[PDB]
Amino acid sequence: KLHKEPATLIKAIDGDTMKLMYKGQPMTFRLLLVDTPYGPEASAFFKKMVENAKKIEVEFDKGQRTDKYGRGLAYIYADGKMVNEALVRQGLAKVAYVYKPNNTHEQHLRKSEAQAKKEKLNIWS
Ligand SMILES: Cc1cn([C@H]2C[C@H](OP(=O)(O)O)[C@@H](COP(=O)(O)O)O2)c(=O)[nH]c1=O
Ligand SMILES: [Ca+2]
Repeated sequence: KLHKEPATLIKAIDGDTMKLMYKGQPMTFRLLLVDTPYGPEASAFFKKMVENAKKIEVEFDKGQRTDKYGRGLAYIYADGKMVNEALVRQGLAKVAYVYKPNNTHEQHLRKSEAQAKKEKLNIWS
């Protein structure tokens, strides 16, 4: 089963990438299963969500934990709320980069995207 692990925000980079302190080492992390462009709006939403959180958690999927750029690949939670899902639910990201076997939350995210699109939010306006 997947599990959540603590981490610390060092810096928000853009809509879907961040620097975290993870087990005592600074690392770039990249959100699984999403692509953010509405570029500046996606960056702003991500930054506010992670900076305001009191607790950040990393949840790796069941395959590779890093990409070819050395970035951690994870579902990131801000006070227990998944940031990847929050961005898609606002129409500030699309479900993208789906690489098996790291696809555990794909259906969940796809349903959020469908809602954003049905509500004509942001990218879908
Ligand atoms: C989200 C994700 C991206 N990537 C790669 C695909 C893209 O490669 P290329 O750079 O070769 O196109 C790149 C896009 O990331 P960004 O959207 O941060 O630029 O990161 C993965 O390998 N695994 C992943 O889970
Ligand atoms: Ca991107």
